[PDB]
Amino acid sequence: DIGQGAEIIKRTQDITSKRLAITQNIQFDFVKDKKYNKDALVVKMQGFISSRTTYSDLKKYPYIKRMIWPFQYNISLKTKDSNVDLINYLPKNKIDSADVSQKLGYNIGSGSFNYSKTISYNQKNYVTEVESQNSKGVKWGVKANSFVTPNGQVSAYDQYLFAQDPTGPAARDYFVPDNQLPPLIQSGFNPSFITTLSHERGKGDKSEFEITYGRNMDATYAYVTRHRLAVDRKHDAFKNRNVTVKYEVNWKTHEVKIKSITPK
Amino acid sequence: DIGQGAEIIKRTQDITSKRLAITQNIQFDFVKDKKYNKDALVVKMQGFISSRTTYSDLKKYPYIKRMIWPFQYNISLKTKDSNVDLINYLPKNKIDSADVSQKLGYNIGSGSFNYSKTISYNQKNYVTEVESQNSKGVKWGVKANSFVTPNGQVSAYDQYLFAQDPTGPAARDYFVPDNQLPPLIQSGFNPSFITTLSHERGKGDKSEFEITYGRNMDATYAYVTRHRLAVDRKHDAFKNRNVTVKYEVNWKTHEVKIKSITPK
Amino acid sequence: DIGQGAEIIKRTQDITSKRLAITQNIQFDFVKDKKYNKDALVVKMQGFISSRTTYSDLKKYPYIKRMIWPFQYNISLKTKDSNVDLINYLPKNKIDSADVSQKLGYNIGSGSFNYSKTISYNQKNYVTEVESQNSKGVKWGVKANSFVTPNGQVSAYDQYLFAQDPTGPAARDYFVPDNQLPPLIQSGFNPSFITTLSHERGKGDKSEFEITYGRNMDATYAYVTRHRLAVDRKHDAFKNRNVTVKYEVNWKTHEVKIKSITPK
Amino acid sequence: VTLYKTTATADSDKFKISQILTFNFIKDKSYDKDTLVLKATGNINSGFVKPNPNDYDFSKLYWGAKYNVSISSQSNDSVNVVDYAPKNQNEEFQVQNTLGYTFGNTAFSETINYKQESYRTTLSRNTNYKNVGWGVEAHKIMNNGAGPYGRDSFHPTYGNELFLAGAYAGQNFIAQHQMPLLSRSNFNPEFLSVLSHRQDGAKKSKITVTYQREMDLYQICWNGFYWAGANYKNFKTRTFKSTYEIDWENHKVKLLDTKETENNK
Amino acid sequence: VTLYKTTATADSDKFKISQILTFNFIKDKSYDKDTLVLKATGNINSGFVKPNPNDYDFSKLYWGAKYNVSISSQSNDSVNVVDYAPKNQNEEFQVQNTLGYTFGNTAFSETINYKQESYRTTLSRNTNYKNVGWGVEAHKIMNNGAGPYGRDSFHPTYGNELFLAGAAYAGQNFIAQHQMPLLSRSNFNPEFLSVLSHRQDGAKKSKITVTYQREMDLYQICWNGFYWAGANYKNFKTRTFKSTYEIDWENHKVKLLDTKETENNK
Amino acid sequence: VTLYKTTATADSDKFKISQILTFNFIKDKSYDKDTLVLKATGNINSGFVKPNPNDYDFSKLYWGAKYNVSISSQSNDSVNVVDYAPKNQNEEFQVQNTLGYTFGNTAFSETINYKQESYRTTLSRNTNYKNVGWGVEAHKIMNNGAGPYGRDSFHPTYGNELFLAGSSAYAGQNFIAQHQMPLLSRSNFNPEFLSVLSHRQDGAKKSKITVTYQREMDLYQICWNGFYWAGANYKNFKTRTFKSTYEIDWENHKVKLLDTKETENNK
Amino acid sequence: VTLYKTTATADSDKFKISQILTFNFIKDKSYDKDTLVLKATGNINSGFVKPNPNDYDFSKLYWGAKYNVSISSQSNDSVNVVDYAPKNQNEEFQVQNTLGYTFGNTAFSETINYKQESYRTTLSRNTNYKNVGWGVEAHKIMNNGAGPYGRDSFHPTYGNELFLAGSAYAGQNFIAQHQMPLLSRSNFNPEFLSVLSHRQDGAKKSKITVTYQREMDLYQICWNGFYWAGANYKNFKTRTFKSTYEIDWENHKVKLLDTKETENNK
Repeated sequence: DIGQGAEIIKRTQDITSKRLAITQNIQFDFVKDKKYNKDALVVKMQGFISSRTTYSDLKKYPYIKRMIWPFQYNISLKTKDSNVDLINYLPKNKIDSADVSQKLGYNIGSGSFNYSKTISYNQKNYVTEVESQNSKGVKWGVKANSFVTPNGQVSAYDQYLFAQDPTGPAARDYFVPDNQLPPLIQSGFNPSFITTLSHERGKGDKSEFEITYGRNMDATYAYVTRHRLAVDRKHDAFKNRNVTVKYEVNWKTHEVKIKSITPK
Repeated sequence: DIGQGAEIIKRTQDITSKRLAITQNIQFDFVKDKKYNKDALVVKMQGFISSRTTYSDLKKYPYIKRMIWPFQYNISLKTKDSNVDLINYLPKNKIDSADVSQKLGYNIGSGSFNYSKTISYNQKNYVTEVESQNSKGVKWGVKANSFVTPNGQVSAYDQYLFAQDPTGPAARDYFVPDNQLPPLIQSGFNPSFITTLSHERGKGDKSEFEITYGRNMDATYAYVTRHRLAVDRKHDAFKNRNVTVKYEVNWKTHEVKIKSITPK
Repeated sequence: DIGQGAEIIKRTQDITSKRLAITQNIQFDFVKDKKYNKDALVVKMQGFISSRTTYSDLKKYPYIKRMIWPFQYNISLKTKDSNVDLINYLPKNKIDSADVSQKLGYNIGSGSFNYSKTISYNQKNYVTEVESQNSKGVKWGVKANSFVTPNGQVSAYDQYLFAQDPTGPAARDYFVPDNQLPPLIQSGFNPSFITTLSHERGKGDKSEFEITYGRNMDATYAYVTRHRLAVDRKHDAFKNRNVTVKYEVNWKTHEVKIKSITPK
Repeated sequence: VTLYKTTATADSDKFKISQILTFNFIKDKSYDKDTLVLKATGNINSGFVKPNPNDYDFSKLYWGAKYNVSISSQSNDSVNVVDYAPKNQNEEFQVQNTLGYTFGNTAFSETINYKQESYRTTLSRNTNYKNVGWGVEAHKIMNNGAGPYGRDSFHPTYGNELFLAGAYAGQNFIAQHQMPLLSRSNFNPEFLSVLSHRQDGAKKSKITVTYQREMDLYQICWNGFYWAGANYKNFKTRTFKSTYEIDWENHKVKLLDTKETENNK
Repeated sequence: VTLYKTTATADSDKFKISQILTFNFIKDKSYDKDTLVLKATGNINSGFVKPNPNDYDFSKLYWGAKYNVSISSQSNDSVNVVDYAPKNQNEEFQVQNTLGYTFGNTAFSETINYKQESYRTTLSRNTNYKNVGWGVEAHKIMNNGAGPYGRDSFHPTYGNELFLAGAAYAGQNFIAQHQMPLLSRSNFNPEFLSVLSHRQDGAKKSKITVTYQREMDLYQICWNGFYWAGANYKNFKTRTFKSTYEIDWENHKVKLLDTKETENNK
Repeated sequence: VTLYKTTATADSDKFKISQILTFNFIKDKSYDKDTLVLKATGNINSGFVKPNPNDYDFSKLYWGAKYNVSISSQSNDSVNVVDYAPKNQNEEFQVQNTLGYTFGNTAFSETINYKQESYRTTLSRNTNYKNVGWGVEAHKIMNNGAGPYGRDSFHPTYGNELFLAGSSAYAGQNFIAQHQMPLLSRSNFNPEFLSVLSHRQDGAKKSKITVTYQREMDLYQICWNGFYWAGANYKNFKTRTFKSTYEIDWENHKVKLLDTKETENNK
Repeated sequence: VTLYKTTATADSDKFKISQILTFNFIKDKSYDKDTLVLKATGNINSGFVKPNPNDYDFSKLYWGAKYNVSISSQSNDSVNVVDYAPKNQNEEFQVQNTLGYTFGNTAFSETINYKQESYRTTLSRNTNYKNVGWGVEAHKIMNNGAGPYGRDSFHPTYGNELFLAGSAYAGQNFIAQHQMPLLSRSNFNPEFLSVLSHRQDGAKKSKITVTYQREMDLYQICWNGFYWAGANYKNFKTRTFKSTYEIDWENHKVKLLDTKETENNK
């Protein structure tokens, strides 16, 4: 119910993977809760994962135009220290809810009967799902869901997505312009995730955290034949394009060091 | 993110240009913020700019009736002191926003198809636009935008605006009554503008501010011929009908004097 | 802006006119506002004015049925003390406001054009109007306005109001039942009015207030002839059925006495 | 300002009527009189009587159609009733006038929006400087989609269709659950009154609290062609009168008198 | 910061006009001038005149069509009017554009949503550094469902249909009195605010001029044999109540000095 | 916790671009580094160019189609960009599915509700641990009821109808009215961006920050083929960039303008 | 009032089930007993099993159709479960009855407005003074516009259309995985609260039993030559993780003592 709010010691660490265009902005709040049994730490995970959305000509078949785009963003925190527990994390999965309106009616002028039903719900471009978690870590996947277009909403799992009648000879000309692409595709993703962790006292001072950011890219292919447009879709074209960073934490000295990063 | 609110010394100055029917109500809040590097001043700009809306017969052609009315109100603050910076100002330009509701449907009694789209936005009589600004000053233009009438909204750039079938022989009779004129035309404008300014210390005590209020008048001409009404419109008929007032500021003694006013 | 709230001395007086069925519940708050020039008094006027709605047979013509009912409630406060000013009072008259929604449309299946306008406003059974006021007093009239019925709203100034096809031989049977009568007619009126008054110091200690409560009764007549219902209406049948009470106020001793009441 | 609290209760197990009285004595230095805030709650049964299902040609039921409460001080005491709640409402409603035109017609409409309650509370006319009283009366009662009806609804042929369903007479009433709660179950009053007492007055005063129910007789009969109904108001009346002794000096209250009165027409 | 309050009143029983003036003197150490907050309330009758029901061919009534209030300081004093309320509103309204297609048909529409008031308050053009004034003018007046109308409504045949009931006796062919706007037939209860500044090296006493005024319009109708027609004549009668108050900036007192009741008739 | 404020300004009167920088130096005892909150405001003209009304067969205008702002630290300093605003929005919209039956008929429909803005703000891809940047790009532009349009709208016959009005007139008079254009396309952009930077205490007493305001101007043109008017938009045909370098004194909590660079690209 | 906090965790990596237990020990002087607030969170995988796309005539999948959590004290201890959240909801909905007449025509209608959730949380019937338990059960599941469906939906010909899509391979004629409810295919993240009381003259240490469980349903479809039909078999597989924790009411500590991973398969 009440746990846990008192004196804090904050530390920050920031780092970028040039190779992958991914930036981790990590904040470490050491929690000295005088009502609590153990050591506590709040890890706030922010940063930027570029969309790395690209448009190109196939090397073997330059007449075919390819758009590569992030279908999923990957976020995870793990540890190996047996003295460390994951005791809280946000976001969590929740049960979807919806509004329903249902109507029956009759007319007599003659006899007539009518029925209608309306479901009302809220939509996100990208849905954040907890894909796994246990006392030693948690992994989220932020998945493309539904997108707004003229003539209605469209599913991220529709294959003709983003394809268009070419407005030119270039690859980009084969796909919808930026003003029809959402921020997480046109630009990238700004992660905000939190984890609260405990540490057993008198059994060691240091622990190591593996924080991972990344993308799963889908690929949409388009080319012209017979005055009809050919569009095809390869899902999970490039999975787990991720960067992993190892942070070392000293629960006694309140010290945080970046131990490693792959890839650079 | 915030700055800067603490101890204040206030001074006021009020002045009118009989010639032009424009009144400046200026309030000067000298700010002593003990957390700040420099001297600071908040200038609160209020007052009254009469509409000076007039109805007349042309001297050369008394059978033609003219309505002169304010299309724009002009507000500006400038300074020449190299030691003075403009570090804040309100209002600022903003991105317009709108609500969209879009619907698709089908019927089978037979086959039928329907689509509808609704854009929903907020309108002002007059729009306030930052027309220019730099570290030494800022100038706003408050422009006639859109007006409410029977049978819908009308644009300020429509030429038949305000013209009507004459209800009499006088000039006024050729134009809509006061109850169809908005407050900024029927009466005038009540400016509310703010600027926060800094001052470098140890490089001089006095600075001079040029505050300008005024109007750009449009002219709508109407006359009767052949039992048909002839209406014409001159945009920017009388531009920059403005009064400029010079205030001198002493940042050390907290003294404010009126240096000049044109026209009187 | 700020005036006027600080230390209070309260006194109460309650009284009823058996003759007229009217009760005044009056509270006197002497205000010792150390920021104010003069003596101040807040008179809070509450109580109960019975509707005295009655149903009867005419003495000279028992076949005619009469319903007498309160069309207006009368409230007023006056004084003669030259040292006393009325400096505030509630309620005041206000400008009515309404919401307007106006629509234009076209169709082409062919040419068709449509227009609609909707005015939206709030209604009360009884409207409270300031009928007169000056530095020595104020008089309100609470007037019957509009009533909810089956098939829509009806005006208090409609003559066929409250009349119905007789459900019996009695007078009451000729008029709508209690459940179609609003509280101010079925039961009566619960006045809530406030007045703030000042008093000049060193020019006398005592002042006298005349508070008046009452009714203006309208009369609705109904009778049956030739299987058609005859209904007629006499407006202001019995005006100013009022009770006046004189209260004496001592601004020095904070004493309030009941001087008189008419009728008992 | 100083506050003293207390309570007092009075039951009529016979009539199923109960008075819960909650008292706040206030001593205010800026006031020349003693103040008493009195909240009156408890229970007043509707006295609803199930109809006999065996009744054939004519059948009847009683239902709680009005509830009356009153609080009084005595003519000879220094205690006046200065304030109370609820007070009579000047009812408000919302209007929408729409005018529309088409050419290539001329339709208009008006809509009103208002609240509808089965039972309505108004002040008693006998209210005066030493007595305040309220009446909770059956107001707008719906059969199914049919209605609203009241105690005096009258259809020229079918009479009062208040509880008429459409067989046996006693089985041609609407379902009991379909009736208003306050017509078949219990009324739970919640009334507030403020009384003032002169400090040079009696150390003790007497207050009279009255709870009452008016039971209406609703009956229906078969004429050979239709079922018709009729409502008779206040055919039965049950009244519970309590007199309480107020000790303004020690801030106590004590039940002194009880009177259970049964009127039957 | 220190605050001093006081009040002053002025009546015109003849014109049924009353001025209630509420004063807050403010002494602020962070300020080099004395501040006075002045709230101006009271009463201004509409001056409504019931029509004679016996009038047959042509009949007339007067109604309160505009109310004017002003607060002034004198040219020779150190007192300027620095702030006030209400100020002119830059009015806003809401728009809905709808486009619809069916397959064949093609509908489109636009809707505007706005407030409508019977009387509108705007600033006086003579407003300046020593004077602020407001005009409350008859604005959007509805007959029944008919309207809105104003002082200058003009239908080519029926003229100004403002208070015309049905186009009987002329004086009985006006709309019901209760159907008229409250401010046209009853009383205007002003509520205006002004802030004035006073130089401390100025006079110990100043003079303030408060003016309440009513413009009464003459509304008449006549029978031509075929229809009833109407006309409105603006400010046919004017009733003006001017008061002068002496302000003691030193002792924070106010005293009524002058009264002027002026009757203009066309 | 202790807070120190200051300001710094930089003007490009030629480009009509101005940088207002507002600084909060924060010293937090529960923190091992120095914190700097940097709010970046000011002005960036659209650089809008009125068309010549006399142009007959083909006419052109320039409009401000994108605004770019960036804040940077240097590779060799201990100053990292730890936080900023605004961040990318994962956009939300509301759905209503309706199914209806009558007896015979069978109707169904779906409605979506969402916000529409003329200019959209997204992050710069070059954003990293020492640099944050935003792009405000022309997004959803309405002609009248027609649209929405953007920089890359293409109708197979009428081309880009972004600012095309209709009419049988001069080309330079067949654009829409200036007032009908988006504010940020014809007037001034007033940026409002926030950044948080952290500084190692064992680092340099002084650091350097690079703030860049930029405008991308698009060339919109129309031409008459004898049958219709057609239009085309050319992106970033002109680019105006204002780069400022500020010296930060983490010790005395001062800021000082050091460099200015006004750069003009024209295609 | 004095508060002491602590935590305890328990994992079943095999079943992909995790218990996070958050503890608030309360000592209240106005109370004769020790209070313990226990929040039970963590993870319970659905155990969803992708169907084989190669299956031709008949195919099957498993999905998480119910989640069960319970918290218990032992019969022989002085520890009772006095309060908890969530409790069962007495559900509410809104009604609109409309009656309309035109003159001839006579329309009437009724509309109901209510909330719809894919999974519903209700209390366990075995709840008693020493045990509280919740069941999160698949409730209202929509295919596309089709539905809502549940574990026991039955169409006379097409059977249970819960996850049936539509001439293809059987294992390819299921709806897309993403189209399924999150809790049917992903992870359940419980969030349950309970309050327990402990007699002070009781044991210094007590034992609490926390159980997380999943009921996996077998959904299958088959081709009869004319249509595709489906069927759902409840709790065909059950995975249950039982943990026993030792509570030290004296020192406000908690220690995991027992773990039991149990697999039931039909």
